Amino acid sequence: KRKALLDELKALTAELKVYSVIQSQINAALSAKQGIRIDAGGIDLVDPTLYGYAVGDPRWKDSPEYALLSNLDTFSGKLSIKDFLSGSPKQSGELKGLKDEYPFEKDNNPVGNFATTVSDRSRPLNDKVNEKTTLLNDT
Amino acid sequence: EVQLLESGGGLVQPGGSLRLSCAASGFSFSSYAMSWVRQAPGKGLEWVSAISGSGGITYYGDSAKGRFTISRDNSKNTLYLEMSSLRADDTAVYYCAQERYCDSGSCYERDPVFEYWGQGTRVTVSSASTKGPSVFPLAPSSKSTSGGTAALGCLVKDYFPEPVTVSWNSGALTSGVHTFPAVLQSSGLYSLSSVVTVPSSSLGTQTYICNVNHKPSNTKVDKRVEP
Amino acid sequence: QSVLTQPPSASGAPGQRVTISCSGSNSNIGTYFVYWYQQLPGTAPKVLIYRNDQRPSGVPDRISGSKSGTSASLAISGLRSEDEADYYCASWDASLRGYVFGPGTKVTVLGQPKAAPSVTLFPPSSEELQANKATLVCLISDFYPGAVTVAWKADSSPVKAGVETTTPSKQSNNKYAASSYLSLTPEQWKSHRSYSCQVTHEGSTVEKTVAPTECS
Repeated sequence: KRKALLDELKALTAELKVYSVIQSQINAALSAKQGIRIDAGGIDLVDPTLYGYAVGDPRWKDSPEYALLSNLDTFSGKLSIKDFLSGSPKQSGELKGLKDEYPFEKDNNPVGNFATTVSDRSRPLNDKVNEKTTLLNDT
Repeated sequence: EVQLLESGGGLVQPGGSLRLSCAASGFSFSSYAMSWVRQAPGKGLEWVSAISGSGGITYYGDSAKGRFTISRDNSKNTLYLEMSSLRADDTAVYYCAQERYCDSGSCYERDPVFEYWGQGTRVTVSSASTKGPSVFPLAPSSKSTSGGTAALGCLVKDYFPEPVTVSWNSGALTSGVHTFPAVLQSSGLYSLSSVVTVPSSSLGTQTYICNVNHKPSNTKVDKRVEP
Repeated sequence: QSVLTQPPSASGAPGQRVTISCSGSNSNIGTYFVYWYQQLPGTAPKVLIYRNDQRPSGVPDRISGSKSGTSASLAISGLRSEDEADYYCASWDASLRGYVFGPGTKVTVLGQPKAAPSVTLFPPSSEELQANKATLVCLISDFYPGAVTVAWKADSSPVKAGVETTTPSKQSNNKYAASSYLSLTPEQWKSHRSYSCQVTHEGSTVEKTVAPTECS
């Protein structure tokens, strides 16, 4: 019939889950007065720690999360946050101007501005979620 | 010297579009986020867009239906806004600013307040038809006559564009005449006045007369004074 | 919650000290350390202060920033011509509270004495009324500070029909002068047989009137 909009929402949900896990590191790092890494000096996103450990049966390999990550133009068998943010294809559009390591250097203190920048691409996802969920709630 | 510098500004036309832009110098601006702000005559400041253009929908405010938005390139150390489908009201002045001062979080939403500003430029909807003035003089009341001073003048209202020249007495009076750089008003139009000063004993005694030229039409305009 | 206000309204001779201050609340003020704005005539707005009290890479620490609980504040010493300005204690937003950027505050370096205004009033003649073009007027001259402010009344009723309120002029003595014009039908003269006006200036406020019968 017309299910494709739900599948777009499964994608938006997985997209937001990945951002939410990243923000869950960010808020802890800030609260611990630590910096954060987006590059090959940081973590890789194509890892079962996004939910748990090992292959918890094929459900994780089958997930819209794993599918999207393994689909990316920037995916290589591996993918950093920098490669994910500057990655494609995805519903949010791409983010430019990325660095490498964001230091908790006191004054001008920039780690919150990276969090805010990820929040900036999260706003369109809330907007798209709001409209698409509204249209779905008119289904 | 450390500063920003703008480009793009001046004049625009209805239903079309144009760009404004800002560039940094003396500092390695490099990656710092940027926000846009407007000014108008006789007021301080207001929001035009936050951070990036994300606080910058193609519909203004949180909603008002006007097509304005942005682009960003701190690698070029320079960033941009576009203006389209104009009202008259989009005629104004504009500025941009960078983040800097922030520590320990402290604000716990966005940032501790932003920190440095550009120089900015005028924008004007340049379609208006030329229109000559209405002009009105003064003839002093006897309340002025303690200290014997004929300070008298005239008003020039609701005309477009500038500029103007003023003189008196068949144009034969020229010294001591004051000058008033014109200002735009909520009719959509320019306004100014003038004042000049002589002994009260000469009032109504001589050829006393307001003598004006509106230079965009070159029209001469005049009004007399009587005892 | 609506908690800031912009009241201090100061002026002082060159080189003097001045204290400048604004209200607020502990949801807000505890989250910041000082930054405010300055604006010369004919310019775009500019930087003042940072790092609790430090002035720019271009001006000395003539200023101290400060705060206390439900209030925010500043003071200055050795004041100069570049401090001739409107000042804004703002926070770069409008948000929900009544003040979040706010009106600013006129402040003046008194390089002249605080001379009080001259006032004189202009009802035209009936010989000017016979053209229908005639207009009722007030003139003010020879003052500082520049913030003179005026409000006409049709007898007792504050006006907006027929109103014009010109820019002031700097006089050839370089004091200010200012004037207002009220263009009206003869029926608006013959019905409101006088007009009255508020005329406000520093320590100098008055209310004054015109009638066509004074100048007929």
